[PDB]
Amino acid sequence: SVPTKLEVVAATPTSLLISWDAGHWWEWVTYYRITYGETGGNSPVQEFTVPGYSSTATISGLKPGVDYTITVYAPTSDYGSPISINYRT
Amino acid sequence: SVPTKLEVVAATPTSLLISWDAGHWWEWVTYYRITYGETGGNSPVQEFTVPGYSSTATISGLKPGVDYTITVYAPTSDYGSPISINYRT
Amino acid sequence: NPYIYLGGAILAEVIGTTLMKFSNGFTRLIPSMGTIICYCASFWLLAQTLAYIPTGIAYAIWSGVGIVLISLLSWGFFGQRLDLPAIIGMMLICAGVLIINLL
Amino acid sequence: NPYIYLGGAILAEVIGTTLMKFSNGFTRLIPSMGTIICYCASFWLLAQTLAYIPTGIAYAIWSGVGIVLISLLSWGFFGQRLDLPAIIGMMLICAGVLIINL
Ligand SMILES: c1ccc([P+](c2ccccc2)(c2ccccc2)c2ccccc2)cc1
Repeated sequence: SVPTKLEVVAATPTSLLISWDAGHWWEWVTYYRITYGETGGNSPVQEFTVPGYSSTATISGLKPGVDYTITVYAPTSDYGSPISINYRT
Repeated sequence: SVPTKLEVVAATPTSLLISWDAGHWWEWVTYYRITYGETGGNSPVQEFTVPGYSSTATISGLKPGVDYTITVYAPTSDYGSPISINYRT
Repeated sequence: NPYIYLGGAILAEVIGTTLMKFSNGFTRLIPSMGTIICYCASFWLLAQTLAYIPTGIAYAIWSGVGIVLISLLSWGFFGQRLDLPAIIGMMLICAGVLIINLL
Repeated sequence: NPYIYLGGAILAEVIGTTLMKFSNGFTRLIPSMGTIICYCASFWLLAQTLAYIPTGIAYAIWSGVGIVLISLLSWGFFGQRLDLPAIIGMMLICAGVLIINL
């Protein structure tokens, strides 16, 4: 279910601006955690959390040209599967 | 009774690094506030706060050759009278 | 008058406690906020009412009206009655309280 | 298991309110930081022990073991034991806890 529609709004070569349909009224969660790492798995994944009232997040400091995998989770898996996406900067 | 021993460690013509004996582990207050202003009173004094676990502070943005009245206040007056000192940059 | 802020602080905790059962372990926004909001309002009314009312009359009234108004909500938003031997076990917990406070 | 974290939150609160009576207007940093840690720990210990034991059941045992562990702590270290013919009232709270227990 939540979240929905994880899209990259702005995309500087070193920063991705991601938003998501946070849900509604009752399905609003307290915090989202967002994971971004290299798409080849050569490294582990970086990770931050964001207050659950906000539905956007700024992922800064990447490497240009490289494709990335952006994941957005919920506090628990009881809200649904994580909506993971990709983007080449 | 607290805090105690307000003095100026380092003193540039425009800055006054001040410290104070916090006390002991079981007698730390949540915060202090530092009041520094011109010793005469041509304008209001300057004011800020410092977390209570720290015991030193640095006052910047002063005018050289001028003497100042630095006063440190506890969170409340229960902890005793505020300690005030004077220093000429 | 201070007995009216009492129930206002009792009922506020009564609500926030039931909103806490709804917050999924503080992982659902709005039920997590409401619990934080309620326990603030139930704290502030407690200060205005125990500012000068005895802290044994206020506790016992809270410990009883609260032991009822949240169990009737737990049963209103679910049920369970006496899952384990006795509901009276909570009625006599409420009794042993009212004698180390008032006696 | 559920009656383990219920009492663990009672201990956190009992120390939470006491460390608050020691500190002034939340002003003494060390005992005040204890209260916030004691409260925030107990706040999350109750939310978890609430999904297993009904709300009204835990609320009872909560208020029960509280004043138990409060007057037991009031007399053990501070003194008081006022209304000494109330240790029967401590045996009463125990019995009610027992006949709702496992
Ligand atoms: C952390 C701190 C305080 C409470 P409680 C409480 C009472 C009844 C049921 C659950 C929790 C409390 C207060 C005083 C003594 C014992 C317990 C609490 C918190 C806010 C307002 C009212 C009561 C809980 C967790």
